[PDB]
Amino acid sequence: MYAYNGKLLDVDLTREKVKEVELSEDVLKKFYGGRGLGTYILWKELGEKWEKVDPLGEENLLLILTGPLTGYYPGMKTSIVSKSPESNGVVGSVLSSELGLELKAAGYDGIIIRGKAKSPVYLFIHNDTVEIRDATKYWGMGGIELYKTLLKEVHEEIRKKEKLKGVPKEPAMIYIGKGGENKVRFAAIMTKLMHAAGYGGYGAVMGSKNLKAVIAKGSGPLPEVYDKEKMKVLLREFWKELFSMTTFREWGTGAGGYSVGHDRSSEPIRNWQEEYHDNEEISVVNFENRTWIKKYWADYGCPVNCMKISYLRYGPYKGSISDAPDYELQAYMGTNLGIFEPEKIVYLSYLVDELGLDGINTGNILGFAAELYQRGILTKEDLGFELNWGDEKAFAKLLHLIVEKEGIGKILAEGTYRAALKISEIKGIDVTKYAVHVKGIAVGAHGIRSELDYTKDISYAVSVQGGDHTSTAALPAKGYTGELVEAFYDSAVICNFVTKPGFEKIIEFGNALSGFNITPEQWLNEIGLRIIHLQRILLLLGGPDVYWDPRKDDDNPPRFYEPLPSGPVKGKAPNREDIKAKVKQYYEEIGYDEHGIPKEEVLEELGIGEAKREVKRIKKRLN
Amino acid sequence: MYAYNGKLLDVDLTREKVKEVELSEDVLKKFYGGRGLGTYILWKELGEKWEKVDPLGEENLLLILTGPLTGYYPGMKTSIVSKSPESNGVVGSVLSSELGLELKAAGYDGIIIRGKAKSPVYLFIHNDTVEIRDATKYWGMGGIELYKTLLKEVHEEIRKKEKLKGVPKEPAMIYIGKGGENKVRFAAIMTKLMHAAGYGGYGAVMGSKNLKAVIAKGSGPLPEVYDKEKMKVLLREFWKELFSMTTFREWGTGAGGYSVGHDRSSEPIRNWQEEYHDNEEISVVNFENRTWIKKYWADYGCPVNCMKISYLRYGPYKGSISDAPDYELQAYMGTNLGIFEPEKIVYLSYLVDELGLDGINTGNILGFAAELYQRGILTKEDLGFELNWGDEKAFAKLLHLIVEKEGIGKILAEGTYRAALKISEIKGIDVTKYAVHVKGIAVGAHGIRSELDYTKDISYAVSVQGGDHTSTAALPAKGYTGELVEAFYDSAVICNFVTKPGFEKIIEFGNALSGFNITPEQWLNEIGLRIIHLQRILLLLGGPDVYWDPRKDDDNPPRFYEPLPSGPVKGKAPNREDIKAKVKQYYEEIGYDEHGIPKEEVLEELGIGEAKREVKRIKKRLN
Amino acid sequence: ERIWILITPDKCSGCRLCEVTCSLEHEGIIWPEASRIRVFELFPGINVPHTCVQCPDYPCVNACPTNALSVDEKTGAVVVNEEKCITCGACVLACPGKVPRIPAGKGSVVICDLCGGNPKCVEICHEAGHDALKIVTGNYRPIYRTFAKDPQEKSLDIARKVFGEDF
Amino acid sequence: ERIWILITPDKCSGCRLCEVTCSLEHEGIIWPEASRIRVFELFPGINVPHTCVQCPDYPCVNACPTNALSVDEKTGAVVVNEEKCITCGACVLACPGKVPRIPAGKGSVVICDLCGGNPKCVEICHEAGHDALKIVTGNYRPIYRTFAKDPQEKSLDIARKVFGEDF
Ligand code: SF4
Ligand code: SF4
Ligand code: SF4
Ligand code: SF4
Ligand code: SF4
Ligand code: SF4
Ligand code: SF4
Ligand code: SF4
Ligand code: SF4
Ligand code: SF4
Ligand SMILES: [Cl-]
Ligand SMILES: [Cl-]
Ligand SMILES: [Cl-]
Ligand SMILES: [Mg+2]
Ligand SMILES: [Mg+2]
Ligand SMILES: [Mg+2]
Ligand SMILES: [Mg+2]
Repeated sequence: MYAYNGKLLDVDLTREKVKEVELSEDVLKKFYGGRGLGTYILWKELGEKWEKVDPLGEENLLLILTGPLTGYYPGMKTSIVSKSPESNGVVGSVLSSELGLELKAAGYDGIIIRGKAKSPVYLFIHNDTVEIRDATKYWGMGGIELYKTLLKEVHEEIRKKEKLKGVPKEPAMIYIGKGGENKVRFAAIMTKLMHAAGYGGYGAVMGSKNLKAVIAKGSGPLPEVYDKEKMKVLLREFWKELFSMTTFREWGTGAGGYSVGHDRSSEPIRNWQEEYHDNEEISVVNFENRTWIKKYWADYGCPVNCMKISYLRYGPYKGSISDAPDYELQAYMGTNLGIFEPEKIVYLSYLVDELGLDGINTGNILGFAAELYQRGILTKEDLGFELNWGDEKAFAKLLHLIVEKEGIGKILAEGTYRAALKISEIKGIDVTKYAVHVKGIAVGAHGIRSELDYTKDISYAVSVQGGDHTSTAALPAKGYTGELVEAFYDSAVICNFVTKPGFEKIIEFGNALSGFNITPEQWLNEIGLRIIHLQRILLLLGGPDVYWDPRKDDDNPPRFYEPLPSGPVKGKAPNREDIKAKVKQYYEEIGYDEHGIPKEEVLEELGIGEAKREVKRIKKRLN
Repeated sequence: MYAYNGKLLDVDLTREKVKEVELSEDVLKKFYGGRGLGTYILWKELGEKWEKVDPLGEENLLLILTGPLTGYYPGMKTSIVSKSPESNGVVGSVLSSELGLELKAAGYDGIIIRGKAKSPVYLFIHNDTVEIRDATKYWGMGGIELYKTLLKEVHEEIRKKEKLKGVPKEPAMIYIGKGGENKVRFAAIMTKLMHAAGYGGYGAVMGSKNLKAVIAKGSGPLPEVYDKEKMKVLLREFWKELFSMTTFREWGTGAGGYSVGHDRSSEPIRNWQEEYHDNEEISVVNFENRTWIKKYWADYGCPVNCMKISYLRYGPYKGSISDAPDYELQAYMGTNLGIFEPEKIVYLSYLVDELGLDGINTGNILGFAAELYQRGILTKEDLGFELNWGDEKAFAKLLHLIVEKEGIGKILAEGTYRAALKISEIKGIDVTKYAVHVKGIAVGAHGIRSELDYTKDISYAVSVQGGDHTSTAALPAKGYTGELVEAFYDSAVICNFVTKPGFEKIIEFGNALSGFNITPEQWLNEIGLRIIHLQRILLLLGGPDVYWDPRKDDDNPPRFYEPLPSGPVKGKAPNREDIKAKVKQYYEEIGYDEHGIPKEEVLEELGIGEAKREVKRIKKRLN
Repeated sequence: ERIWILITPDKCSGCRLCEVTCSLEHEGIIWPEASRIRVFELFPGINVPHTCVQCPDYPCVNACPTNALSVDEKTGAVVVNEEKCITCGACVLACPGKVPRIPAGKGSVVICDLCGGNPKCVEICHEAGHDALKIVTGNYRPIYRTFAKDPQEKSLDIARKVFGEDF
Repeated sequence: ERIWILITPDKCSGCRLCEVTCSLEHEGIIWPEASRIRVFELFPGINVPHTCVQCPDYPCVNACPTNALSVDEKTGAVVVNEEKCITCGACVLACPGKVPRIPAGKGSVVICDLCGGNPKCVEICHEAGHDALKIVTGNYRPIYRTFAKDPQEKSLDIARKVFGEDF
């Protein structure tokens, strides 16, 4: 076919079996790729028994996916989809791994990973060769050591075998760190040290399968495209637009650490107790002069080059390496912990990167624990040491406890939501009032109180990905900001930061590749809508340990109703009754009933009528 | 005055006095600046007693000079001129210090330094303030420590005084290392770690005066210029031409270490025993990938940016810092010692830079000693260790001995010529056959045997700067290569590497600055010719310790008549009879008599008839 | 649309062609300390270009006792009336980045006027291939003001980043 | 007048727009391993662009058993007759830099042809502002041939320069 290979690899780690399965055009026209295609596979294979599927158990599926634009549109993303250990729903996550490009050049569109290997393995893909290999020598390695041993060795192996064909480029690799290996529920899947499939806890899924890494190398061409000449014209157009984003290319998200708090008053400060600050130490000017050793770094085919590399040659944390760091790490491993100085932030970012932990849900649990310590709820003896705001050494000790599941770390390793429940039961104190999450997923570092940021009122409250700030809901529900459009980029699969040409142009580009004729109206009223509805259904089925009830859980954490204590919009916070009104409107606009459950009529019109069986089981639990 | 201030500082270190002295338009029209102006001052003050002037005694003058183009023409050079401890003549040396620019912006064109301070001092110039200051705390420091201490401290002092006027840029600094402090006869004067007034031994002159450093800061405008609109037009024209020298801007002289030996068979290898090699380790590609931390570095107003900074973060020589290194260091501290590895070359270049030793005359004496060790003439017991080709640790040990004047180091600290005489007397063996110098100055790293390089037959043999490859003679003696034109650049003062516009255009630029109407013919027949004639006279008057006789010393070292042993022009070398013919022809064209002594009639025509008194003393010594 | 000069110190070669161009443009003579962009090299090879960032609250303008400073409505640049300047230094002290400079014998402060909208420093830096200076077009962003800081602080940060504990 | 591509690996961002441009120009499809310039990133952030240096003795041309390779007379680039190529690997082995590459299912080696004298990789790298690639226009210099080196060698040299003993 055009733009896809039409094949997935199916890998059974229990039985140590590999096979190719077909990817039909009808499935592709109905779900597109990436997030949408993965949501369909999960519902079809598991939806009938979803509430019994343990995401850390061997019956979960780990899906590594692409879409038709992957490899042709500027920039580079691979999609990762599974049942989430955080929300018990589905998260369409992405990371800037060339794995997706290498898969397509080797003849595949993606990987279905099932079961669980007896011992640590890695998955090796080299054109037609697919092998499950022993990984016990690499279990316990962080990213730096893994690139220097496993990845280099596999490259050497391939170089020697292909000697008479020349020297192949490096293979692409995704992997977990010790956080994923020990099934910390907010562990991430990593690539290239500093890139993450961040939301959803998929590092724990991958570690629960004893899978250390996936390594892929392809040397064939990408699939044929339907309209080559149109594709080239559009590419030239897109490059030229993307080159002109001067400050984003120079700074990436690195100006966020100062800007979001100071300018928008929407940055978490000490577990969201404030959202404004005035502290210039965290300005990008100091990250650049004190830490950046590479100012322009890019993924495959990317004219934006938003990435940077920070590296410490001095001080107690010399050897630490990270990116700008990304704004979310500057906030959640920085200002959220009362830490503003670049050296300390690069240190803590390095640690979560090396350990394979999502910086957002990690920083959230660290700030939660520090507020509990502030309030006397967690004592020095509970922790083993004092946890003061601003003390990066104490936060690093806490990270160690979490990864080793030692002491209080065994409770905190479950994530903010589950840990708040447990500490509430243990202490006889409601600490869920300090837990800043929606649907079990920590809220990203963009608050709603000031209404000077892009997030407001229902952004997190009704999203099928909870606190995921990279996939928020909007009013109107269709319409080019909001869940439906993000579902497209997470399915396409392309990088958000490369979408300046706009939703309609990018859809046009995709038709030029695939031969389809999808319209923006068709994406918003059918294809994206069915993706969102299936994710809504799987999230509401939930289980086995945590279930959601939309009448209380389609809402903001209670801290988001407390007036802002400081800054230029001191006193501001939304009103819960307005939020309740907007939620009911969102239901109407998106096709849910008055209780937030997808309407059976809408499912049947979306071509997913079978899901009434799941909608039927959601309602008995709820009544 | 246009283009000059018309003033020199006169600094008496013995009496600790400072005054300003007038620089007249008549003197400036006759000698121009830098090398020519310093040659005139030296002859005027010392010519009558020249052969009694010890270059390391109180009576020598150390002159720091500029010319009219300094500060306006692209690039930046300061001139340094004195009686040379190597040749007992004069060397017009230069280094890319902004000292010249800061002097002119403070109201002076240069400095006459006389006498000797009782204990170590430095000279401090800030606009109208001129002070001789104690330097006891800095005596013994290399350049890195000197920038971090003295220069930083002087900048902070200036900053606090000038607080209500804003923050001044940094002052400029020239300085000596331990080699100059200990009066090693080939010690250099340094600036910015890796720039040098290389030939002539002026580091020992400076150290002999107890002068550690000269630091200058000016904040006024440069002198007025005669034709500012023409100057700006020419400036744009010069920039555009100079920007286009693609490989020289990317690599500087760093491709020389490979190219001169491999392509031109004219690079010293093991004390000139060979001049050809095939060894790719020394290619610029390896210096860049293994050592360059700054690829584009430049002096004031320079569109060429030929400089680079090499730095070792690994291996036993971690911490070593140098430049590309300059080709002459790649040759004389590398291939001349049998060393081809970038890491080793950066190490040894760093050592001579930190010690304030000219890398050319240092590499020459080290390779001399290593050849004497090869031939059994210097034993292990004489040295204290073995001195094998390629052993950078042994050469570093020998450098230590030389700077401390300990053991054999006391002999070698006197330079290749004087050392060869001493060792010949001690051993009863003629080792002067292994000493590759002319008039007491090591031959720069460009041989004459292959005739593939720009140096040929009489290039060094008749030059008033001996082995100095940056001021070689040509046939025709006028004409645009050769001594007369180099005398202009060393007097203008401007950098050789920015002279792409050519002699005539640069003369014309100097007229637009100064309001003079000098023509190329006037330079070649009068102004440059009188500078060369005075340099010849001072060189022929000579020492107190060493005298030259043109009937034997206007000649190449005997090794340059040995056939080349290897390479594409194996077997080639010039014939001493042809050299003798060309020398006699050079005398004719430049205005020397049949014995190589300037003709008394030419001196009268040149307006320096008073120098007949010096020509007369040269003749009784020689007769 | 307004402009702002974004500086990348690690791409600065120290060629100081920006200083030559700026001072020739505004003074008609070469005059390093009167250039409105000045490059600091306190340790060899660590080159830090330094200029005005057009603080939206213009501390310099508001500190001046003689109203010698104003703001150009088109460009947002500071504009100096040299004849009203009494070289008192209040603007020097008010500036978070210590940008205003009073060079010897000028009798007035100098401050970048953005060359009236077309910076000549940026052009020569781009023509030379360094691109240590680049123009950003669009509305002012508050983070721009945090770049006004003392060049000695920037210099020391970079030296430690490059050379580590050996500095 | 002849051209040569001078490479500065430390300015390479890894955008690989040169690979997209080159493969689209010569294969009409995006095909990273058929690009005649290929960027190696064996450790994150250490990016090494790699292509032909036009060795004056053309080891590849002279090793080919079927004479599929020749030298263009105007440029001095290698020219591949894909029909005569039997994908034997002799040119791959002869090349000091291991530049020739046989991608999966092409049926021929690929080698830079200098885009007939106007390299499109240089153009896009310059347009993007990286300038890791630049054209030199004079006569060939022998040192150019020393740049034909194994990309793993260059990669490790640079990693050790940047990260020191901690690599
Ligand atoms: S924009 Fe940044 S993240 Fe997205 S592909 Fe380009 S470099 Fe990677
Ligand atoms: S060419 Fe090189 S040495 Fe001469 S002034 Fe410019 S940078 Fe300095
Ligand atoms: S022109 Fe650019 S590179 Fe040269 S000094 Fe000015 S800012 Fe630095
Ligand atoms: S940077 Fe200094 S000079 Fe420029 S606006 Fe701000 S206060 Fe005024
Ligand atoms: S120095 Fe001049 S500009 Fe600055 S405040 Fe004083 S008078 Fe006004
Ligand atoms: S913009 Fe104009 S005034 Fe401001 S520094 Fe650059 S050249 Fe000088
Ligand atoms: S385009 Fe330039 S910067 Fe981007 S990968 Fe190719 S060589 Fe490197
Ligand atoms: S680099 Fe390799 S491929 Fe190019 S000319 Fe030399 S041998 Fe042929
Ligand atoms: S691979 Fe093709 S080009 Fe290379 S030598 Fe064999 S046949 Fe000739
Ligand atoms: S010059 Fe043309 S063929 Fe050679 S690599 Fe660049 S783009 Fe490809
Ligand atoms: Cl001053
Ligand atoms: Cl250092
Ligand atoms: Cl490392
Ligand atoms: Mg990151
Ligand atoms: Mg996302
Ligand atoms: Mg040097
Ligand atoms: Mg010289």
